[PDB]
Amino acid sequence: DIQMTQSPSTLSASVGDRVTITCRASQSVSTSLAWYQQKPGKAPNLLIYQASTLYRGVPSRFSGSGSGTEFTLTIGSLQPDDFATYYCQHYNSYSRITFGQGTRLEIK
Amino acid sequence: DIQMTQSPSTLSASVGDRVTITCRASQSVSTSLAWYQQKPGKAPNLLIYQASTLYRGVPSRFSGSGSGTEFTLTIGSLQPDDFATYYCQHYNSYSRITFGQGTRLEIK
Amino acid sequence: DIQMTQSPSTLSASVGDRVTITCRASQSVSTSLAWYQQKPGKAPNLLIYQASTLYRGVPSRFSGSGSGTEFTLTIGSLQPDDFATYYCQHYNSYSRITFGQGTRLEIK
Amino acid sequence: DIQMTQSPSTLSASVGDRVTITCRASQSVSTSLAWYQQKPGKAPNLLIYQASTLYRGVPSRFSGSGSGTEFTLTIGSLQPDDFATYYCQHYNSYSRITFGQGTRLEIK
Amino acid sequence: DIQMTQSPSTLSASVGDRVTITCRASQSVSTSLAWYQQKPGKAPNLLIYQASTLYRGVPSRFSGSGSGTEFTLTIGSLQPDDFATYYCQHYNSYSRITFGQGTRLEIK
Amino acid sequence: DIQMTQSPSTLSASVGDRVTITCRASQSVSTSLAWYQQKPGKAPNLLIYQASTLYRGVPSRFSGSGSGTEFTLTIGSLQPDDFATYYCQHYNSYSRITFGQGTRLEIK
Amino acid sequence: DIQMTQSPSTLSASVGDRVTITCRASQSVSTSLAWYQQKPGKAPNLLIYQASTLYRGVPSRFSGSGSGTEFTLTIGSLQPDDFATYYCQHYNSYSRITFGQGTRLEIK
Amino acid sequence: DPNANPNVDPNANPNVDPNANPNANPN
Amino acid sequence: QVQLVESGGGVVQPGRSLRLSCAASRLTFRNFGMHWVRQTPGKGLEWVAVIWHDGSNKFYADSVEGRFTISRDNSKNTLYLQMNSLRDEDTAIYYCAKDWGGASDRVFDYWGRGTLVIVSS
Amino acid sequence: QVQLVESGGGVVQPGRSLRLSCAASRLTFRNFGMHWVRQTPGKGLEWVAVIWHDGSNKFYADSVEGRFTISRDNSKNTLYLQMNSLRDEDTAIYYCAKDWGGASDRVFDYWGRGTLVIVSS
Amino acid sequence: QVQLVESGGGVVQPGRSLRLSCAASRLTFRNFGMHWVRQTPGKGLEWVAVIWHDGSNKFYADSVEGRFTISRDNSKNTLYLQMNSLRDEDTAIYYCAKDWGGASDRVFDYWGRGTLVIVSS
Amino acid sequence: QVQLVESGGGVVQPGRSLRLSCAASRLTFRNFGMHWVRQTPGKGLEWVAVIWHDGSNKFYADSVEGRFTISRDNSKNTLYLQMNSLRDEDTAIYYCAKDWGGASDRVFDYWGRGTLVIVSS
Amino acid sequence: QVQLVESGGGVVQPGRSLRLSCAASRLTFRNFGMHWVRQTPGKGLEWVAVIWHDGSNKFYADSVEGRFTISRDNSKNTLYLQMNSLRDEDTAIYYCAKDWGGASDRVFDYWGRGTLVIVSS
Amino acid sequence: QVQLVESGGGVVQPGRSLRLSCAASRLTFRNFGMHWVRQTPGKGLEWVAVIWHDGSNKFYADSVEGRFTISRDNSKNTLYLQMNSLRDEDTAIYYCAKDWGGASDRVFDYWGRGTLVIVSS
Repeated sequence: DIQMTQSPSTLSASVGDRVTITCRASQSVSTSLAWYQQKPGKAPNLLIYQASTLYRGVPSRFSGSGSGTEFTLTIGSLQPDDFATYYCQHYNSYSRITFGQGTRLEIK
Repeated sequence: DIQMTQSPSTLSASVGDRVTITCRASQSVSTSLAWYQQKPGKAPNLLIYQASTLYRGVPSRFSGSGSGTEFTLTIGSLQPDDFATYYCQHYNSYSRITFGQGTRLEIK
Repeated sequence: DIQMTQSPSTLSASVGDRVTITCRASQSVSTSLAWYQQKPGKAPNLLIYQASTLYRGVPSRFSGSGSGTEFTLTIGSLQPDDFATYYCQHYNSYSRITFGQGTRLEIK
Repeated sequence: DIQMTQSPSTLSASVGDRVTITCRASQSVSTSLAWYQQKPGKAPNLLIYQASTLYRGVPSRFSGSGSGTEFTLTIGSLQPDDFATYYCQHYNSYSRITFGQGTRLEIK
Repeated sequence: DIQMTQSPSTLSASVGDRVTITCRASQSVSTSLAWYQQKPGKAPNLLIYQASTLYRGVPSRFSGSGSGTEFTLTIGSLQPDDFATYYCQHYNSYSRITFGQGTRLEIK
Repeated sequence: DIQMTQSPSTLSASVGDRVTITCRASQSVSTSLAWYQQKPGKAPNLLIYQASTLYRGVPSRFSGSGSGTEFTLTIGSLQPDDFATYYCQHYNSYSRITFGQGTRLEIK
Repeated sequence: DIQMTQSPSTLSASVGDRVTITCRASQSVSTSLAWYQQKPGKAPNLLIYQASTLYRGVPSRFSGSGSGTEFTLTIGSLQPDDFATYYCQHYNSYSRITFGQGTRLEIK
Repeated sequence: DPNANPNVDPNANPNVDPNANPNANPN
Repeated sequence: QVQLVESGGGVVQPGRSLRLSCAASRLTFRNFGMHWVRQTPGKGLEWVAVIWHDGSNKFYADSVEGRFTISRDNSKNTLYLQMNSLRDEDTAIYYCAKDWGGASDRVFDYWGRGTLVIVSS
Repeated sequence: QVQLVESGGGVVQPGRSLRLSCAASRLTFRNFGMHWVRQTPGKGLEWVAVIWHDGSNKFYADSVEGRFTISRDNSKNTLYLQMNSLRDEDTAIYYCAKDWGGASDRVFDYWGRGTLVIVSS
Repeated sequence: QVQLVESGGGVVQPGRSLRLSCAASRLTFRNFGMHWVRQTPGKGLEWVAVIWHDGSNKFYADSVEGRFTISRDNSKNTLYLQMNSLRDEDTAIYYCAKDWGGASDRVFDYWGRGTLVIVSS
Repeated sequence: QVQLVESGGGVVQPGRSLRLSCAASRLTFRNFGMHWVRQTPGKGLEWVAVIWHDGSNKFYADSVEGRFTISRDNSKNTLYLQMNSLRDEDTAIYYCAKDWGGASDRVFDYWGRGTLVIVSS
Repeated sequence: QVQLVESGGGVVQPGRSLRLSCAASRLTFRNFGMHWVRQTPGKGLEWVAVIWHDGSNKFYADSVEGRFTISRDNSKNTLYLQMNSLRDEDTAIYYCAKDWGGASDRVFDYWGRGTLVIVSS
Repeated sequence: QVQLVESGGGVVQPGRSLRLSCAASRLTFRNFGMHWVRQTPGKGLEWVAVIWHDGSNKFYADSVEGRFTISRDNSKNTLYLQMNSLRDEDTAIYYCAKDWGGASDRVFDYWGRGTLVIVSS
């Protein structure tokens, strides 16, 4: 099992700004990452897979980047409905699937 | 024996309508069926034999069709005299003659 | 031939109880099974045919079920007169007639 | 065709021991195999069918076992009358009936 | 799913020249590809399968080669009837079938 | 389908020598092959099936061997009558039956 | 093989104290180190892997540090149940798994 | 290397190949 | 009400012959095929044979194939089963039968009383 | 010489249902698996669904998972694809297909003419 | 007790015809399919042919396809196998057989005595 | 001795239909599936069609899919292959064949004589 | 549209067993591998187990190794995970999942609503 | 909760072979590579060997090359290691082990109880 650390734990931001979310792996996991956005009371939804590819039906304002141990989830234009909890997940070969702690986005 | 089951148990309709009565066989009986009409106070009379052939002297508004286990007696235009009890009777070879329960035709 | 195995060999119960007797076939017999009740000193009498149908004149407290190789005869409420030996007999096509061992119902 | 190979070709044995005769199929024959015992000058007699069932009238000291391609006939306690040539015969579906080469039993 | 990217999007040529159409995948598909020609107004037709084999009834001026992620469909001598849109399609194991964007050939 | 290529195309040999005909399948066909001998003007005759088993009535000088994609037909001692054209055939499951190009044996 | 030396062989301490047990490798093993505690009569159990990471279910009071050839286990507050034999075991790539001698921690 | 991972890579593809031969077996 | 009475039992040495009758009463005998059912002393039930309405076809259980001959005589309203080459396995109580007459169900409804046949010495 | 004719198109509101057919002619339909291929107005091709020869297994693209259900009628020599919960992304010409029949090549040889389905208001 | 006696043996030159009989006794011959089994001088056993109860279908081993014809006469209680274009490998003892009568067990129980056929010159 | 005699050949123009027959003799034709094998003038062999024993299933080579129809008449002991929309590639001598009868071996043993079919103008 | 419905929750003491179900709707369940994902009240996400399409292989996180059994019943269109020897750490919401289907992507798309399991006194 | 019970120990003479078993319970045995760790009476710990998940590759410590063999039977949920050319310096308590399953971490988590082997005379 592998420890995924994503920073910051909590980042407050307003509507329309540029917010980037990082996720750090304990070793190189190549590019077999994923990102999940969980709204309170609901199951998390898939956003990015392979750390750069946009999942079907997801708004284009979301973008993924990074490789190895450094990764970044970039939001092109934060929207009222975008505020939620973000989890970074990895599925590297010969390792078990683990998640991050989960960053929260707060208005203002 | 072979159980003769016909549906519906009771079907109400008004003069001038078209009604279809279906009889279900417990097992295949080829095309050796018959339909009888019992007006209360009278013994039933013959209408259809061989499941498709109109008897002699029966009004042509009566129609029968089907083979195997699904058979239908169809009345093209329901008439004031055509309210009575209808039975389906089979005479398949090597099986004994059985009758159904009998559908009631009730005015309006 | 097709061997018929019925279980249990002996099953004791008292008046008012509900018991189930099974019959297991070596190979599929579809629904071609029959259940016989033999009281001591007398020839067995027919109870069920077609593995589910009630024979004429038999009290409705008997019920049969099953298909393939697993079949069940159920007495809804045991009566003092229903204590006897029960046999399951198959008549599968192209296979010869065989009987089961014979389940015994013993009082108390 | 499915060519049967029964091994080994000849086992010498004395009265009272236990002998096992095998029959190997080139391809799966499920459980459809039969064992024949041919005493010299006579037509072979049936011993086992379905590779595990004992034919009627055969002494119980003969027993068969196995499925797939490895089938064994076992005589628990050999008797002086049980000295003969043994053939294994398959009757698998969609394949023609073939026989083994014939294992012999030799006294001492 | 593997996205299929083929280049160039539009390549213009005249009658008699030799042109090459490349198809690039995000991850290796071994040699499991195909090529399709769609003249405007009708359904596409099969040209190449297994990325190198010429389908039945196709003129031999068409040639396919490459393995892994880089593939090429080369027309040996352009003809007036080979002006159409070309789609490259993969059918790699454990991945769903996806087509390319579509390369068009324009006269002169 | 599976394309079959057999080499050499022509194999000249004399009486009493030993010849080897190879038949290479484009993809694995397990052990489902067949070897045919065609004398000029005659319908081809079966020699080997399952790539190693001798067909009934064929002289024992023919021998088949190999598995997977590489198969050989070897004539132990070529006889004056055995000068003809040879074809190899596959009948692998889920694939359509195809024949070879045809190896010719030429005297001297 | 890589010889693995740990010091001290025996170190006595009391409840509530803070103790280090060190282990030295004959050659660099990066951070591929593991640690085991063996209570008498029981198999050794995992405490630290990767020379710094805490295994699941291990109390936080144990801590490991070091890289290369010099490594150390630090127990913040020695507890009465922490009294056993401790081993240092490495799994460096291209080398076979070796163990230390085993520090014994003795009461008072 | 004796220390190579002796496991089965729990992230192997767990689904059915959708491109398996869907035809009938003509033989 | 239809009753079936059997007769012709007794004691026979192995290898001798024996004839069994199933004279019926008040049954439309000619329209119905008839079975013979054998109950061994071990309370097992075995089916023996069946003859069609006109006697056109017969079927025997393999345990009595070639040794048992069953014949039906419609005129005298009776059924016959003749036993040849008996042995220790044929000592049992023999019941007549009457197929229910359905299209495809081989079940017995009006059983006979039973006649006992003993093979011993 | 093997032609595929589809029908059942038209225009439907989002959220409604729609049935599509691929009645085939002169093809040995039962021995072949079939595919549905979608061509968007952007001239791109997407694979939709596949059904095996006997209907044992079906496979759908992720964009049509759970919304589309295909079935095959071997006796009637036709193929159905039922549409549920449509939306604006499904407005495209729908082609039939016939898998080439190779051992491991999922490639379509005999395409249909093409049926248009429009989703709008 | 069911005995099968075969006849018609002797010596014949290759290419000549020969007829074989399996006149049965005390068996209900009409209800049972029958088999011919050939035992070579090398003590091997080869199955030859089977005919159904009424002669509806026949099956032959590949070694006797088109040269051997088996026919059954239920009225006279006998079985016939007529051989044409004989050769040296058909010299063997020919055994009549009787299929056991099970649902799916094609196993011979009541064999005949045996008839020897010699093909030589 | 198993002889397969074909007929119905000749010369036709492209686009015309043509019927071939494979009247068999001395073979149990009903119990065997049969094949048609095509031998091109380039001396290469190509498989064409296979028909099951009772006509339940048919399989064709892709080069003759939808243009060739193979039907079997068990009563007349003959095999039919009717071609439609012929073209230049179909000039070859057509062989009948008989599947060996093995469990999993689709290998032809008793080939026919051969019928020459020419397509030209 | 594909909805995953979990059930079988409640409150249990440490050391007893508990059964969970993931009855699926409109998903082609047989063709897809499924996962169980646990979300602790501390808002952390922790993976539990995965079963392949037919159940050939199962992989567990070390936290539930030997405590949890994941079983799939394709016929009834549902997923089962049976819990044994629970403790305080297993107090969390349990989510069903469906693997996306990529060649090398282990990501979940169609999550279930979640079923709550509490281990306390 | 996943326990490894070793068996097959005792006292042996030098040079004689011996079989040991490591039958496991409730562990997903097929997915986990297993190890043998040897503990001498001098409290020294020596790793013996490792077998991969399916037995594809086996590695041994230098002290037991060519003398000890280790086999893994996933079907019966058990492990085997057989010793040959046994001698005094293998007098120890033998411990089974289960590799954790990490990407590059070769550590043991679930040890067995241990089975004692004595080499003496």
